[PDB]
Amino acid sequence: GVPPTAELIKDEAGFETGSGEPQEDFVADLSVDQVKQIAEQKHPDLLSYDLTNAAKEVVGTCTSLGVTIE
Amino acid sequence: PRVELEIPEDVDAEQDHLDITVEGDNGSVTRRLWYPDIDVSVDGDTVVIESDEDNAKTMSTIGTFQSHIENMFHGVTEGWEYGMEVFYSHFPMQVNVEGDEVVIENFLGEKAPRRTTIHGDTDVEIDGEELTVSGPDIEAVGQTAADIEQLTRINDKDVRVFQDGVYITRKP
Amino acid sequence: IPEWKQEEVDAIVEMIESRNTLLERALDD
RNA sequence: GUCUCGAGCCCUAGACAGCCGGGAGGUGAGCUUAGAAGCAGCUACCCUCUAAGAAAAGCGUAACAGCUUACCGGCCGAGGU
Ligand SMILES: [Mg+2]
Repeated sequence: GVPPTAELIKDEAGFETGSGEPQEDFVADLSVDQVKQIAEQKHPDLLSYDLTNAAKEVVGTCTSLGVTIE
Repeated sequence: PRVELEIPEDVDAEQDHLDITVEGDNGSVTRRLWYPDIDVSVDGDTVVIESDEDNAKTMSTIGTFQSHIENMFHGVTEGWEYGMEVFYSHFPMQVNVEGDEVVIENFLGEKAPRRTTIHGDTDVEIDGEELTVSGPDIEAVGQTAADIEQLTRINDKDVRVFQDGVYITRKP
Repeated sequence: IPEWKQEEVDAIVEMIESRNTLLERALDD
């Protein structure tokens, strides 16, 4: 239902395209709360029981694009 | 070694010399199981295959005799059935059972009828483009089925283009 | 005596406290 | 082909093989591209549910689909490699 992860990131990140080589080319950044919000939309798309695990999944499609955390 | 085969309640198996006969509601099958130092016998309710030798060659036949007998058990009860489909592209192939042999006419437009004789008490039933080969003797049934497929064999031309013939659809 | 089998037997006994052979196992202790 | 002898490893906490069932989600990863969604190329190859299940080992498609390997479970039961 709710739009994919790759898109929900490009919004609150301010950037459109990722990086040719991830974790090596830190394109964007995301606050902890910025990821907490993206974990509130994908409640159905994810299999996790707690909001904690829901984050982990989302936080797995960022460092593989250059979306550092802080 | 020694292997014991418990015969099914539906069946009764008799044996004299190197010959074993298996009778069931679906018929009877007699076979010769002859090999150096391998004794096959009917011990009341079980068939026994034993030998004092255990070399690779002996073990090979022992295992072979087992499946032969087990296959006979299955043949006299549930029976054996091979399914076949007659496929043709341009020339309508006529497959009929005449006497104790299946005849195929107009194969690839051939004027001369191709034919093969049926082995043993094997029954061949045809229902349109479907054939069913059946009987209690897997040897006889298997061959009859195979012979039918081999009957439409073509060596002269490219088989990928000339695919006409009867083929084995289901194997038991 | 693979360790993962021993560790699984423990994890099973733990959930029972609060493979079919590892279940059967975790039922006899 | 067959006979004999040795070494290592796995196995009744069920091995080897076969058969049945499962082979799931984030997500059709990002990039490149009109498109590429395991499988044209480049890079990375991360975490959830769980008894398993790759950012996919091999076919397959225009691309999907589809078919299976890995992996887990059952059936079986004795040696297997
Ligand atoms: Mg020619």
